[PDB]
Amino acid sequence: AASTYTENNILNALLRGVAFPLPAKTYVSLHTGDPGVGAGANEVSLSNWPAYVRREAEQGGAIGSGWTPAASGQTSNVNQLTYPANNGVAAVTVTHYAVFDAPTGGNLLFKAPLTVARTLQVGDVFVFDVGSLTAQ
Amino acid sequence: AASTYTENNILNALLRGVAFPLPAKTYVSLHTGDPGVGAGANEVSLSNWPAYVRREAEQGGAIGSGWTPAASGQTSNVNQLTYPANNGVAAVTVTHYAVFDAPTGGNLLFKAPLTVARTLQVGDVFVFDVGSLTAQ
Amino acid sequence: AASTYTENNILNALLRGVAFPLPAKTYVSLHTGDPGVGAGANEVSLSNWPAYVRREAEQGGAIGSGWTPAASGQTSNVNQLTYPANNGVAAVTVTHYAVFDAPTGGNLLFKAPLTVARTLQVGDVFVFDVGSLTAQ
Amino acid sequence: AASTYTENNILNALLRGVAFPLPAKTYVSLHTGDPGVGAGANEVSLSNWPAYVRREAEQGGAIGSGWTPAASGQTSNVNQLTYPANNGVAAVTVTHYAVFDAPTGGNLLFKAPLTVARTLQVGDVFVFDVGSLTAQ
Repeated sequence: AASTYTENNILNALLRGVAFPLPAKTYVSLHTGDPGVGAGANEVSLSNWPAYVRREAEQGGAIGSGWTPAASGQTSNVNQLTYPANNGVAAVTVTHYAVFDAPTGGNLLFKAPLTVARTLQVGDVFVFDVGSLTAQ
Repeated sequence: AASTYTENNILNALLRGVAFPLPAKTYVSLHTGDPGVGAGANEVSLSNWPAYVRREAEQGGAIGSGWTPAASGQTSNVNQLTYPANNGVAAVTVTHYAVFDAPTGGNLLFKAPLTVARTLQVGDVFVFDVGSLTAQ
Repeated sequence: AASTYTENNILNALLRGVAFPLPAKTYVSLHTGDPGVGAGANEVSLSNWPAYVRREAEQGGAIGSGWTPAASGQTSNVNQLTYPANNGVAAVTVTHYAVFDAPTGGNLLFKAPLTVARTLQVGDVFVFDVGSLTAQ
Repeated sequence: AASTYTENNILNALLRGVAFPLPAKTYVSLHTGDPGVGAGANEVSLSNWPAYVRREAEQGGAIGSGWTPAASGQTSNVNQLTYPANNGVAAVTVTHYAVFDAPTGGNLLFKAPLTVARTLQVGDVFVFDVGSLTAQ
């Protein structure tokens, strides 16, 4: 569940030892379908969800406050992410959650499906409970 | 198949944003039993293999020639790795290989079982053919 | 015992004063019989030994570490040299080694008989020990 | 019969890759005793030979006129070298000649015993015929 950008980066850093790009900020995105594995997703929820601003983790913090320190793996959403409510028109379903380095494009850190499929009505806040969004 | 140390570092770099540690040199190791995955390995073969000077990848080069460029995964050990021949005494059986930062200890990057069981007789070189030690 | 090209360069540099070409990389080879002394050899082992990539001294090193600094003559292979294993077919007899500027052709630096003629079986690596290949 | 300086330089140039110091100008000097092959000779004839100014080869040409180009070895001092006549005092026996890059000191490339032992009277120019002083 690692994109070709991040997989290449980690392999090169571990084996080549070349400079590893450091994600200054982390932006979590909601996608109706799974990303390709490439940069971006196929496809982002647009033209039906007018309020689709990517909720940046650790809103108060600058860097590193989004997730718990690594200890035998695992991560947890320390700060709760409250996505903007669906504006209207048609219902939008969320089945995959993806972490993006940039709010717009900017590579795909992790690509992971949701545990349960959720369909958002005309009005839904779709918060993410703390302690989730773990990675191995 | 990833050690906790390297897993902690990659998770920190990807999500938390800590600067990713980068090896000064790459050392390959041969272990009779699979590494403990934590600090150190179980176990380093000494006093059974009289000459076990760990063979560094990219023997003369500074950095960059260890593995083929990472592109949608896959690696290949560019330079043939040939360990000093078994001096004598008792036979050594190997089933795992681990990548170390330092010639002694220095944390553990990878661990993976050998495809086929291989044993070392009285006198043998035990080279690793180019195209092995691949990383995904 | 030294090839004519090396003889020409040594004498010309010592007396006339023209530029002395510097071998960018040093390659060690094997020949079944005595090389001519001229450019090329009679004869290089190929099509009996399918994998015969000529091993470069200081395999990764740029320059200056392939052989120890001279002290009233004599040098030794700093990095242990290992040729690819004999893929198959029949036995090969190696008696003379040559030092090459280029992997293919490109002058003869040294030619020298081995200590004793060595016969390689179906599968053999035929390594060079550290401290061998001494050249006055 | 190549001294340390030239031997170390040629070995480094051929194997290590260090640049070969080129002699901008070549001197011929004569010594009563055989050279030790080390720095300087053992010993230069001085204070017995007041006029011992080392006749440079290629007196007319700037460089490259002293010796014929190398052709599988062999050389010749194309320019005839005529030493000054001995001023006086005692007879000096000339047995060994050496090549110098500098008029005083400045390394010793070649040491060579002379084929016939020559005793120098009160008067002798002690000239070298063309075709003598070969190199190999």
